[PDB]
Amino acid sequence: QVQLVQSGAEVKKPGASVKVSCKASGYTFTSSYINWVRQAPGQGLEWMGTINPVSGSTSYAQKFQGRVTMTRDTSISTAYMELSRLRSDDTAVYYCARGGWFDYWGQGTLVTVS
Amino acid sequence: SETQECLFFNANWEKDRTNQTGVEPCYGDKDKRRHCFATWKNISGSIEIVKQGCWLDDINCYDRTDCVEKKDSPEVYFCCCEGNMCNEKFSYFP
Amino acid sequence: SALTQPASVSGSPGQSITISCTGTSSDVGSYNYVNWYQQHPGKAPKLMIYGVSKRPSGVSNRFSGSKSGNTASLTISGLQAEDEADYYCGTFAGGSYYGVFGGGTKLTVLW
Ligand SMILES: *[C@@H]1O[C@H](CO)[C@@H](O)[C@H](O)[C@H]1NC(C)=O
Ligand SMILES: *[C@@H]1O[C@H](CO)[C@@H](O)[C@H](O)[C@H]1NC(C)=O
Repeated sequence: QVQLVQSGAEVKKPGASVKVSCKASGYTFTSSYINWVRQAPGQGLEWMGTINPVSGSTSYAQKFQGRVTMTRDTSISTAYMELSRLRSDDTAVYYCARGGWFDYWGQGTLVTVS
Repeated sequence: SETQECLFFNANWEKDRTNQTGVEPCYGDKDKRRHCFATWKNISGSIEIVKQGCWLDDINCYDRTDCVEKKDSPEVYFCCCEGNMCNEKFSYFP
Repeated sequence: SALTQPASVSGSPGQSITISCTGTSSDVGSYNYVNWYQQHPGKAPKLMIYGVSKRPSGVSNRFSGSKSGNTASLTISGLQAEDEADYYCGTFAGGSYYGVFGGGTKLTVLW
């Protein structure tokens, strides 16, 4: 079936960067967008941005502009989301999701900023 | 217009471990809306195709029979459409 | 622009209940692109309804979606214990469309 398999949990210090990976399988990676969403402990879902894997084009939420970088490697069906200049309130579970409808979600990656 | 097939092209077929050119079946149904897409570079008039294929249910492609890039001066051009092989012909109208 | 949801709703087993998602005339009032996600504690969200009222394969038909003006609504019928989760509304994100999620609604099933 369709699967979005994410990289493991990360612990970072304020000021550092984190790069989260999302591997797609069970469908053609280049047939749709990849969306990134985050959720702080006990809080709501928050959209981060989208990547078009065939053009490599991106759109970021105003909140993350200048701090987030979304890339992909089509040869290994993987999308990456890098978040820079980390602060403690960046502690959240980071999800990748397939397409404009977010019809399939990755399991999430916990990034803790101590 | 129903999309059952698209032109397939992959300039990066060697690295991506795909075929270069062909026909790509979009496995749609009554509840699975499909589109075609084309992506390219435009070096002062000279078109270099990056990829062509099937594209999943996207509101940006709905009821578009022509494949048109409407974004002003992109680095990589993209368009999507509905209908068989609609991605063979593509244009730029910013 | 923000999507407003009630923080919480409670229902009895077997009843029907609605969860609303309010935007503005230029987003919810203009497009059929409002989606509903169910999230159990400690789990990833799951798509329940997309494009206001379309239901993916494998989603119970006890889940239905509608819109009227600037408000999209998720209706859950035959309310079951397993329905107790957080529900978020969201909009299509890709190309010309920028994503936004509602604040979420905690659904409680009263025993
Ligand atoms: C090339 O296409 C054929 C049929 O469309 C398929 O069976 C084959 O696996 C493809 N080759 C590669 C390398 O993907
Ligand atoms: C390519 O660029 C030229 C201008 O340099 C423009 O007139 C033309 O429409 C473009 N074609 C495509 C298909 O992008």
